[PDB]
Amino acid sequence: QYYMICIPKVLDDSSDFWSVLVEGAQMAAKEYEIKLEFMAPEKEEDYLVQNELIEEAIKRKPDVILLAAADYEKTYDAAKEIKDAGIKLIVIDSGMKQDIADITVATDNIQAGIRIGAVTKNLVRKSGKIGVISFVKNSKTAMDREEGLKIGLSDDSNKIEAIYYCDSNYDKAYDGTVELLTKYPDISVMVGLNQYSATGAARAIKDMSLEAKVKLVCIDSSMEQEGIFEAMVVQKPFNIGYLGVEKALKLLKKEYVPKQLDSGCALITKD
Repeated sequence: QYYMICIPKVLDDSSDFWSVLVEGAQMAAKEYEIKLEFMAPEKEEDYLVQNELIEEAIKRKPDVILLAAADYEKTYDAAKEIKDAGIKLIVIDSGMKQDIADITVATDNIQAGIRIGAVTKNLVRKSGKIGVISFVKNSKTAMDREEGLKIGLSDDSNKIEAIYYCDSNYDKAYDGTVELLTKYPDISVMVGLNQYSATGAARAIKDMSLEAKVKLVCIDSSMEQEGIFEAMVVQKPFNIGYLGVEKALKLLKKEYVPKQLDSGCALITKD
């Protein structure tokens, strides 16, 4: 039996992204008779702890490590040792700047923020400014989302008043939302770039009694996730996990696999 170790950014499971990704990879391991362990820090942003867990992963002598890189530049400090241990690397969800993945399975994050940027441009057509709640500034999925966002806003990208980084923590999302809507009464659209961010913004907007003054759009977990959002981009975490496993299989079989697979996402809109 093949031995694979999955290293998400967290195993939260109030998280509907991380929860379903795990289900998809455990369904693939089931379907293919794979031995699969999970190892993850307690927080998304704890790359130092994620690096320790990769080192630990490597000493377990798995055939494959699947890795959602906590940090676009610093994860490599530990993941650079994976190849040379004779282990296959699949990157799932969130890449590195360094080109070491054997395969990457992710959403197109740039196009996700672009489609939510374009919804937001239409909302502030006449007026309004924009507040953003991001998550972990240095993860590649945050970067691609915020870049996308600004691209889809075109000329209107100067309407972003501020960007707050909650580091994937629901109470920081809430606080930073309160701080922004206090400081910029001209914000008529809030953007949350992941579920933590969006959820904390929607509560804060609720507690502030702003729900018919400030609209909320987000990039979100999955087709599971709810209203007084008025648009959301939904990913396919089940497929990210499923495919990461399945196609790790091709590599070990010495068989052709693309170096990048696009997991796909959809925009839903309240009308």
